[PDB]
Amino acid sequence: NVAHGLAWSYYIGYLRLILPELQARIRTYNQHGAVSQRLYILLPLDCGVPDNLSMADPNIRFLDKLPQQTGDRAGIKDRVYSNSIYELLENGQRAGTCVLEYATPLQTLFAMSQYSQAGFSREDRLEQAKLFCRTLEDILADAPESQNNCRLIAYQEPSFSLSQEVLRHLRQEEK
Amino acid sequence: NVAHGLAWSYYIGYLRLILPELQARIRTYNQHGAVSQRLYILLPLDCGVPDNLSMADPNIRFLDKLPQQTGDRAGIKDRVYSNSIYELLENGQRAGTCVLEYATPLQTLFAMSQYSQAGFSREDRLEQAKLFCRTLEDILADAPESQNNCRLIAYQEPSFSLSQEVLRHLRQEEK
Ligand SMILES: Nc1ncnc2c1ncn2[C@@H]1C[C@@H]2CO[P@@](=O)(S)O[C@H]3[C@@H](F)[C@H](n4cnc5c(N)ncnc54)O[C@@H]3CO[P@@](=O)(S)O[C@H]2[C@H]1F
Repeated sequence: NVAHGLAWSYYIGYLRLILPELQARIRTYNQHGAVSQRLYILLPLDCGVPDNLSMADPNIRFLDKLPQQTGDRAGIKDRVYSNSIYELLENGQRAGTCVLEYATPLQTLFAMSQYSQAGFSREDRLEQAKLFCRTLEDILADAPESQNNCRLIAYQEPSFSLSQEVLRHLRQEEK
Repeated sequence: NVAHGLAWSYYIGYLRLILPELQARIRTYNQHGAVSQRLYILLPLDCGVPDNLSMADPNIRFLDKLPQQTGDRAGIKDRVYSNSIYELLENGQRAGTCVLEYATPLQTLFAMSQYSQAGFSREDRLEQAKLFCRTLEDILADAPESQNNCRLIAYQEPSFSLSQEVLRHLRQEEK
């Protein structure tokens, strides 16, 4: 169960740090369209994570970054936590604006399957992704750092539109 | 074996990326004392990782940062990889200059032991650290990205001087 340790590292190293500061960082960008106050984490179950999000879906477009976050982590002075704001389109229209990013450890799982001494078979990527998502979902439930600031988007492709999948979660929070 | 997955994530997510660019980034700082061309990663086996390195040892002092590194990681535009340069002192003298940082996943292991649903007992921190160091050492041996650009410093405290432990590795590379 590699995913278990990566899920915790994902919370302890990243979400536990950025989420409490997240809501303050978003409304700082607005004052300086409208951006949603939740962090949207894409969780593809096939464990493939493009680097450029715009090449995952043409309807997902990059707009601008957030004001960064600084902190001293394990001796590194002012380690930089940055996030990107993406606009999702429908039929050439702007259907919403939010901070959107993949879950990096999914990409790392994909990499581990290729390396020989990782001892991780490529057939287990799908099951480890399911464990990663389920484990993380258990974290954010009891996570004091996370209260209505985060939504995990998990999907398994069978042609697929990722923009519509995100917009679905987006329009449900509008209710 | 949580450490196994974290060791691979440490290589795939961080060292595999920064090491090939590392030697070029150091000699760029010099042209712009002298800094060593190796990245020094502290690996305390008790899994305790201070955030401010200067409070680990008074003889370890912060000097300046390196020119940063940019890349698009899992949808985040220009994710920032930064590093800090530290000066190590002996009897009020500057005994060397190099980039020095703890291994972050050691800090995460320490955190996981505290959380209830992590299923990770605090008695296993020492054994998981040993696994993390040994696993990582196996990675960097066959790692094409790492050739004489990195040295792992592992130590187990019994009063302890961390500066002397680092300087030992530093003076051996001078040979
Ligand atoms: N700024 C950021 N932006 C976006 N996501 C982020 C994020 N910081 C964390 N996360 C997420 C949490 C997870 C574990 O974070 P953690 O700090 S406990 O363990 C890291 C660390 F030891 C080392 N490392 C990597 N980059 C860096 C770096 N710039 N400076 C220092 N050390 C680094 O490599 C390990 C694995 O990295 P990953 O990216 S594969 O997984 C990360 C990623 F999914």
